[PDB]
Amino acid sequence: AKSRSNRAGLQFPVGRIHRLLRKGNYAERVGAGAPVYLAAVMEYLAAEVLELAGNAARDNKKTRIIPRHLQLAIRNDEELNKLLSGVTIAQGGVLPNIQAVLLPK
Amino acid sequence: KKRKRKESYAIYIYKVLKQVHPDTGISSKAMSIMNSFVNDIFERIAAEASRLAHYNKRSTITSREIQTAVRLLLPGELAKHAVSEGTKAVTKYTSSK
Amino acid sequence: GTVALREIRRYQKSTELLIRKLPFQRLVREIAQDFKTDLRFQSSAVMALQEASEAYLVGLFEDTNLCAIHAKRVTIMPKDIQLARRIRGERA
Amino acid sequence: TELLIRKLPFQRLVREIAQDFKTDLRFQSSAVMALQEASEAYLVGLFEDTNLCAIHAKRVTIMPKDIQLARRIRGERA
Amino acid sequence: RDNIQGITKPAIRRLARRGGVKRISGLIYEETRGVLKVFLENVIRDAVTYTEHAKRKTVTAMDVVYALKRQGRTLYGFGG
Amino acid sequence: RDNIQGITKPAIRRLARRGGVKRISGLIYEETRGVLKVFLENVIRDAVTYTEHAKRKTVTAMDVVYALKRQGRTLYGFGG
DNA sequence: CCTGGAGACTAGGGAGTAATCCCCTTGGCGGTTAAAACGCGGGGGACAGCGCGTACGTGCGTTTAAGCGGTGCTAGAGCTGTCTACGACCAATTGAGCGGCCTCGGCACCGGGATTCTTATATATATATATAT
DNA sequence: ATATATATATATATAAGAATCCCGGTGCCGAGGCCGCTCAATTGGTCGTAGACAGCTCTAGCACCGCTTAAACGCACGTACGCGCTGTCCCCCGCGTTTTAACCGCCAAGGGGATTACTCCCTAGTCTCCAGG
Repeated sequence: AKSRSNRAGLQFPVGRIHRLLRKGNYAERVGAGAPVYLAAVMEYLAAEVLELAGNAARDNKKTRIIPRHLQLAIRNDEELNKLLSGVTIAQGGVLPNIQAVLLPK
Repeated sequence: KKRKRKESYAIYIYKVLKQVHPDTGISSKAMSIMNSFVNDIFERIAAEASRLAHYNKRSTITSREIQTAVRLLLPGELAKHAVSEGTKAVTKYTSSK
Repeated sequence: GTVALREIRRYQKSTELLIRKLPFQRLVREIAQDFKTDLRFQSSAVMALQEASEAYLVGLFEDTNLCAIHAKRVTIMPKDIQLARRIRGERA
Repeated sequence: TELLIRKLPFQRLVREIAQDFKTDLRFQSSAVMALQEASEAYLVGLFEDTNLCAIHAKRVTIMPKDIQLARRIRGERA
Repeated sequence: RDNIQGITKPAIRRLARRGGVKRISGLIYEETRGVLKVFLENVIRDAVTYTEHAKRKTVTAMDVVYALKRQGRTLYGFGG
Repeated sequence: RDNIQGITKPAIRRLARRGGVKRISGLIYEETRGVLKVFLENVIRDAVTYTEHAKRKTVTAMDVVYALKRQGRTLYGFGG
């Protein structure tokens, strides 16, 4: 009658998340509240990532998100750079900064 | 004849983008890059929950293992936000149940 | 000096691959034939290897510049890269 | 193989830090021993990297900028 | 009761002798205490998380081993 | 054919500009080549090892993803 | 004087042999074009060295608490039993997402005017030097 | 010592060579919306083992005091060590030139992810003989 993503109101597939959890060789029994928790947490994290990427795109006056926007969004955010420390973003780079001793006088 | 049914998180996060920035599109290769991001965090914290269930010698993973994985791996406010929305995600999952 | 400073600000905002893809493909095939010959390759694998190597080299050059600044210099030497790889743990 | 940090001030410091998170936490002596061993083995490598940076800075006296470079290359700062 | 000064100056000096340092400046000790403070704010908090997930208030060494292997610091000793 | 000379020193200088380097010495390129050959004999050997138990001589990008995550290098890109 | 155990014949299920659908690469061939190698000048930064402040190294006097050890108190970790309840699983249903095809506008691309940048140089001004009573 | 006159050096505009953006027009290809349908989600009974809870226990953690002795702090002098600085020279940067290899394009052929005509090996149903109860 009602799908669990519609029932919980989350945008993420609770059924697909639970299906990956059951075949993921983590536990012989997987609870019902855990995929809802996982879907809500990943939904908010993806919403934060898309929000910062949209802010970076509006800074670059583009309505299409490029990985340079994600590169400038993750690394500028402190907790995103701290969590995604070893993450390398494809088609990106570094934050544009100039060292003080390399500056012209 | 199509090749295969490749399942992805394209339309869900596309709806997330449309409810965050309705007038902003996204390139598909950046979409697959952050799909790899989402699946990587899934495989990180699901293994974290499995390890925490192994530490309790428990063969069943509840939402409490996911709570411990969130408050261990996520630093700063992204921990305590994701806990706070994660409890109320359960309650609306158990309201009309 | 200033002309050398001009491309410093230019390549910090560009996300294009500085290494030409065909010599990189030749080098990947030359390395891979040493392990096991007659290896078919996808182009996406070569592109992922090229972007990972370029990002790792950019980070290592950032650490090299940090070591050169720490030694009160603006010119880099290989001992900066040696110290960066030793602190990074990449030194075997 | 001896420990240059005394056990009782270190245990006082550990319980002082743990009181900030959760009040009334009982502690094993083995937990304090493992924390002291891990912290000492971590700081010995920190002093080795600091000495390597000071040698790279052509000095025999260590400086805070050596630790600043060593932890930045190590990536311990967020 | 503050106990960050319990890590006394000859203790850090002897550890720097173990660390292979000939001369130690006078202001190294404050940054050493700060880095040890950061490390012990991380590991002890992770151990509190491991203990509260185990429904205990008694902090064990095995939770310390869990917190150390979570951060990639593999140790061979007590706990197992 | 030796293709280690295909990494031209203008490209290494451009990587240094992207890496933020003011002055580049002439002998930086030799150790740069020595570093990148080690980096391309670690990950490539790991990818061949991942492909070998897949029973193929066709190298896929997912083997490169597995090789990169084996060594801790997290890449969000080609291969998924 | 009569029914059931057992060897032989045969229908059905299933996985190995080899060919195939077609798809992705792929060396090879030919035109193009722009990035690299090379070299000349020069310039500015790494380096040597010499002196100069100076700051931990050591050592002894004074303090001091770490730790051993013994005793007592006790908080909860863990074991045992007992109920229970929620997911695992099987079978039927059913609609959501994936693929494919059209389509249309967001952004790549050229380009000249406006915008800085920079950088040697013109010019106003501070100062060292020469002469004499 | 001071008045008069000259010339060298220095700071700031400054104007012209040089690189950058951006508004203006053009396209094109990759987002982004509709059909077909499929496969994975949903719903439902059952049961069975994971888990929560009551109670004991015992076992390690906590506290506290004698004592004593290694450990810590602080003053004193110094001597080796960090640091400015002045030549220097040499190695790397700025720019013109060849060339050469990267890029683009195509094709024919072959390996291969997956699928399929065919085919022999394993398994169970059925028929008739003889041997027993």
